[PDB]
Amino acid sequence: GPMARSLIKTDWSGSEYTILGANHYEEPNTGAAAQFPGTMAEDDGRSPYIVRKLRNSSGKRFYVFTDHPQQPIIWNPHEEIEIQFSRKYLIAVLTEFEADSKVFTHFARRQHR
Ligand SMILES: [Mg+2]
Ligand SMILES: [Mg+2]
Repeated sequence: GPMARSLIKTDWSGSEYTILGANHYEEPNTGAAAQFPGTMAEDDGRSPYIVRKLRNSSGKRFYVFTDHPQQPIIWNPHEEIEIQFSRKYLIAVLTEFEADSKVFTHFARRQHR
């Protein structure tokens, strides 16, 4: 795939998890099959976050985790939202069911193994 992608799909204990990097890029209006199109970030050093404005280009409803403990946010099909990726992690964990944010820690640990 192109270098611009930063996206992993994996199965864990019977459910699928999408791990989205804060540096994922798919150009809006790409002719390729797109999943999370949107421009590159707001990167303000005064902020503990990097913000990405992305569209969910699918028929999936996601619960999105960027830290733990946290209540997830909900990302419906075709909607454009701003995700606040934490500078600590620079990933978001996406699931199609309401998981507990402890799932985030599982992937955060694995990122640096
Ligand atoms: Mg890449
Ligand atoms: Mg925390």
